[PDB]
Amino acid sequence: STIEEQAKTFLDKFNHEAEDLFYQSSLASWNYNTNITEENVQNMNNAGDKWSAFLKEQSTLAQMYPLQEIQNLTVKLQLQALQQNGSSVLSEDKSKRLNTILNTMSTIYSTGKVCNPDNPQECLLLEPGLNEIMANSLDYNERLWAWESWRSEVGKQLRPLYEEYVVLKNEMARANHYEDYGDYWRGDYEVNGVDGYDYSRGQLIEDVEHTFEEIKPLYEHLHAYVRAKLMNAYPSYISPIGCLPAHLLGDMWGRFWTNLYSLTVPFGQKPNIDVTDAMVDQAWDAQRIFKEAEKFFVSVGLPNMTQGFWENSMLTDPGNVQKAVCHPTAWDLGKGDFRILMCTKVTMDDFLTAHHEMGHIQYDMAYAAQPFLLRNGANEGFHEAVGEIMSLSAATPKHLKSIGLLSPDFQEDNETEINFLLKQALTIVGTLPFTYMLEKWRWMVFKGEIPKDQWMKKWWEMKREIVGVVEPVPHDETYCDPASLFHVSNDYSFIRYYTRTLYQFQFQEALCQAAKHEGPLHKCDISNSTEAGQKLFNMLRLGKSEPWTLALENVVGAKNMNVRPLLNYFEPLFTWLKDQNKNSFVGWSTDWSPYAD
Amino acid sequence: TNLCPFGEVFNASKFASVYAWNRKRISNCVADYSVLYNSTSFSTFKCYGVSPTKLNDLCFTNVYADSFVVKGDEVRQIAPGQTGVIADYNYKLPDDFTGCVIAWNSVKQDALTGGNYGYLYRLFRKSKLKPFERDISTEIYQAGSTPCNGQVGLNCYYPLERYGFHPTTGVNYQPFRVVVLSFELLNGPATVCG
Ligand SMILES: *[C@@H]1O[C@H](CO)[C@@H](O)[C@H](O)[C@H]1NC(C)=O
Ligand SMILES: *[C@@H]1O[C@H](CO)[C@@H](O)[C@H](O)[C@H]1NC(C)=O
Ligand SMILES: *[C@@H]1O[C@H](CO)[C@@H](O)[C@H](O)[C@H]1NC(C)=O
Ligand SMILES: *[C@@H]1O[C@H](CO)[C@@H](O)[C@H](O)[C@H]1NC(C)=O
Ligand SMILES: *[C@@H]1O[C@H](CO)[C@@H](O)[C@H](O)[C@H]1NC(C)=O
Ligand SMILES: [Zn+2]
Repeated sequence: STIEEQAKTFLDKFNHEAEDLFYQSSLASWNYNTNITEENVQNMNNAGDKWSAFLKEQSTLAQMYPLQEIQNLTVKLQLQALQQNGSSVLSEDKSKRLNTILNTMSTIYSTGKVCNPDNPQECLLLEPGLNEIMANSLDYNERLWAWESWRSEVGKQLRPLYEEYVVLKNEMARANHYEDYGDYWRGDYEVNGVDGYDYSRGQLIEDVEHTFEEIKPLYEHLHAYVRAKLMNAYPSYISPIGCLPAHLLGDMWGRFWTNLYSLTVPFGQKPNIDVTDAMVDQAWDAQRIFKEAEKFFVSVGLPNMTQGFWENSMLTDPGNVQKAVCHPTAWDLGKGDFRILMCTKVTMDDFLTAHHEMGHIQYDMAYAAQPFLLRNGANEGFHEAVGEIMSLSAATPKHLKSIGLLSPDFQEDNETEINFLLKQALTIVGTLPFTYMLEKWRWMVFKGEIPKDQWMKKWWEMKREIVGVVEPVPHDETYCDPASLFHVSNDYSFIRYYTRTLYQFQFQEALCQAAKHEGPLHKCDISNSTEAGQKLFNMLRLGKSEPWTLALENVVGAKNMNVRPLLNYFEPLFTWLKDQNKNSFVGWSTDWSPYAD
Repeated sequence: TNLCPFGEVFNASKFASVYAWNRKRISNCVADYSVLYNSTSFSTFKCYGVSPTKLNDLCFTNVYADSFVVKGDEVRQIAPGQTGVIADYNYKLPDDFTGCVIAWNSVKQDALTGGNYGYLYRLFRKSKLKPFERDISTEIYQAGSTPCNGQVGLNCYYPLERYGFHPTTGVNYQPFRVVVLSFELLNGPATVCG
């Protein structure tokens, strides 16, 4: 007779209908992904339209229940997740305009046609072209040309589209009682109505800035080392005490520094660890790789994979006669149907990636008992952390000697440890300042603290101040260099990567302390540690039914984000960099530029 | 001295829905429960008060055999003192249960590629069911307070949803054909035993 009873019954009806509808949708999407035809795309699109129409109608029916008159926390969470319709709050003409803007930006990014001025008929696309150019090449002029050309070809066109996009998104967010679109994104980490576990939306910015201020020294030492090694690799194009040029960072933007491993290797004569040949010798295939992953996951006490997984998953490239996308994914089709779609070669990298995807699948299987609307991570940055901790635990030499891929007489030394830690810092520590600066700029542009006639100026000076990266060519206010990234031009939140990088090391430290690991944290293996597996499952089984702060406390014992585990992980490389850079200036001056001589 | 029609009960082609479970009165025959015990094709065979292998040399007045289909994780509701959408709104057993439950996986028969949406079950009810009572009504459930005149609208929805059975769904969502026996004692003579 009350309102909460009606809300509960409506949520029951919605769950029981949406589960079957989403199962059909994901099933059609799977049939498309493993079998690329035209009728399969038709069925996938039709199921997607059905699911979206059902979701919109259910949000319309759910907006009739006020949250202020609901006491149950789980019912309130489900009603709040179902009531957020999105763009339907704005007008119809503005909605269609915003949709066309997004589609145009995505199309211009995906089909960017940049070509050298020497011959217009032949030229390189983004993926098989500019990426390999910025990742493998070494000529300074070539990388500069690639960078500047892609920028002037993409951002110069995306600038007015991005301006109108910003205005329309701010309008939509202010219509949804938010302050701006950045606040709408920060609403993911928001927690309300839980005494002792609350979390505001500006507290996210506060903790992010604090954690980055605590990270600053390690990143500064890594940046000094990389600048020295690049000055060795580029004799007259890098200042010894200045910033690094933006096109020498290993890719189109400088997101990851993984492509500087060969240029910045500590001991180039020591062979980095690789178990591909031991796999080739012992007749290792996809099935054996995934069986070893399942065994690793069941050793910590987590349940093994289901039969439907081994019967329905696409673990090998299905020959040539039928084409399929070869991006590794963890599929939660619903109704207890978990699958993995991955074209796995006989490689150690594919081995670690299979471990990562099976960690995703384990996390999916954990919270399968939660209601439909609560079957997801605690926040946006939990799944990839759960995957990365498994990748780290399975990549250690102890595990590789355990499964018999490494000789028992292997003499691990400080040189290989330092090499591995430096590569890990290039792929991990190198992306944290980039991510933080990009999300800070995007939040400040969504807020209004950056007028549209100051966009690129503030962007570049923030990059120089935070990331320590300087552009090689001055850019006027016609560029939209942020939109040159996939996430900025396709409407994706970027802070999940920062939060995930911190959460994965928090998880690793807690799981290793629960495993009674003695020694450095980078040599930790959670294998055969059922106590750690239980400590992790206690959070994995929650889903998003509890505040993410409580879920984090359930593992690391602390309610808040922290960088102490990451620093404790990278202490050995930190002391090594401190011992190495004592004869070199650490830091950067935000004034020196390669275009002002 | 006849064999009880267990063939047209277990080996039957299609089982009824859980909200309309088939109720068959078996009597005046000879049933050896040892072959049902040793079939070893069922995943659940549990009852208390009398052992199944020890019950063979016993009989009562009349026996009832309930049969239906549910999901995989819904066979645990078929037990005395349980709570769930099946134990309350679809099929209730008394605490003084005298028979037991026979359930087995039936994906080969009740699951078709594309979805077998022919199995129904009641989701809502104004009050929980009493033990051994059937409800096959089709009236609309009133969640709110205003009458909706037998039409679905706000706070009004058909209280009969369908099981979506697919051959690929996990065991917790696979169709499980459930058979439930009942042994009642009256003042009449015993007619059905080995
Ligand atoms: C892929 O789809 C085509 C038609 O769209 C069908 O003929 C073919 O059998 C399918 N292949 C597989 C492996 O299912
Ligand atoms: C919320 O409702 C669920 C049933 O849907 C119940 O199990 C739970 O205890 C309730 N919690 C609160 C705080 O009311
Ligand atoms: C997974 O664990 C169950 C539990 O005993 C076992 O029956 C099954 O054989 C295991 N799967 C594999 C592939 O070993
Ligand atoms: C885990 O325990 C199993 C069983 O004793 C053993 O075979 C394996 O080598 C162990 N692995 C590790 C990493 O401890
Ligand atoms: C019905 O079919 C099943 C499966 O073939 C079989 O095991 C069972 O014995 C059959 N029923 C009878 C009464 O024989
Ligand atoms: Zn992943």
